[PDB]
Amino acid sequence: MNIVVLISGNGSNLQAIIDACKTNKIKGTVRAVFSNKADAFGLERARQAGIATHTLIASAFDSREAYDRELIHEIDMYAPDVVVLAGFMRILSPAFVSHYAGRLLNIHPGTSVHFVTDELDGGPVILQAKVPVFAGDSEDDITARVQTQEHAIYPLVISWFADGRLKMHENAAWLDGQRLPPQGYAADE
Amino acid sequence: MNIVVLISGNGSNLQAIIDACKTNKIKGTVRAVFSNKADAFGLERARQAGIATHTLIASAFDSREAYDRELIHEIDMYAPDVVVLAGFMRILSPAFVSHYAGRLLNIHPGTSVHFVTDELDGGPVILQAKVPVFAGDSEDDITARVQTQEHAIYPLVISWFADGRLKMHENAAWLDGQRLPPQGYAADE
Repeated sequence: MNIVVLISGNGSNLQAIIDACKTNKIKGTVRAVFSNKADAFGLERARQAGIATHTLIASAFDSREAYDRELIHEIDMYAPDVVVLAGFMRILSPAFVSHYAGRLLNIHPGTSVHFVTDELDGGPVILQAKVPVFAGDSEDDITARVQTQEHAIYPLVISWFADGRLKMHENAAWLDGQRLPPQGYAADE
Repeated sequence: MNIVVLISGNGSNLQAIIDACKTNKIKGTVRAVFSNKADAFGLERARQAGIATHTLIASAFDSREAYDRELIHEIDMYAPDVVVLAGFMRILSPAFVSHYAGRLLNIHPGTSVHFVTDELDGGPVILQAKVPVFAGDSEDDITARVQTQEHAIYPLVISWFADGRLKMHENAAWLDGQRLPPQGYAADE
């Protein structure tokens, strides 16, 4: 329950998380969407789904500290159990990253989903998904195929988080009771 | 000059103001657009035109005291010279109105725009326009003749304000020094 999702531009990964709560695939509601850009079509998707958005573009702010003091304020209003970055595109800061520790998540390409931390590595990866270099590469495909894996795996890890079976304990990810190791994935032991 | 418009729906009014300031008839700028409602199309108008949306849903707040304290907080970062309500369906507090004093404008469907001075939507009217109903109009045919006056009258009145020509000294709307009559109008006679 209590998912808040940060985003910039178009929102394909967010679509995937609104339909997965909608259909009860993740036990939680996405209680608000934020973007550091107006234009962000992912906003149009949040309002079609009828969820509260908040574009906070900087330049409206005097400093970066000012802006993140504020983004943390409008985010914590919604009492978030998870804060999921899903295309957000802003250089995160020691205070943001520290504020949401163990409830902050991100997705990066090739495609994988990790806990965001201060560790030099970016923080523990939770779930990875490799896509073939296999020949029917109707070039657009390159990314478009990673995208499909993104829409598949981010809802699945957010869902484990909600059901209380993904914890981050001591800069290590922990699925269903035991430690994930550097690349992690499924049925536990 | 720094405008923020508060909305709850289609936003065609938001749009006349965005257009009027774009084509310079208002000497000002729409810094942000706020909303009590998650799905209000006028939010889409604000995104196509580049303006930062912000939407606070009453049910995310526990006390109405809290909603208003938050909505004022978030309007103030934009530092508004005039905050214009355009379709905002919310019952306002004294504290919200007290706070935006003679900077808060409101419009109504017969058309009369006015200074909101009191938590039961009272204040000095600045300008009135009456529309003709003819033999055979439909309720739509009327409502749109009305909509078109709001789009012609609300901007013009924000022009006079964002030009110093309009001010409000003790529940009295004054344009150029002269206290306006209770029906508004703008010149004399």
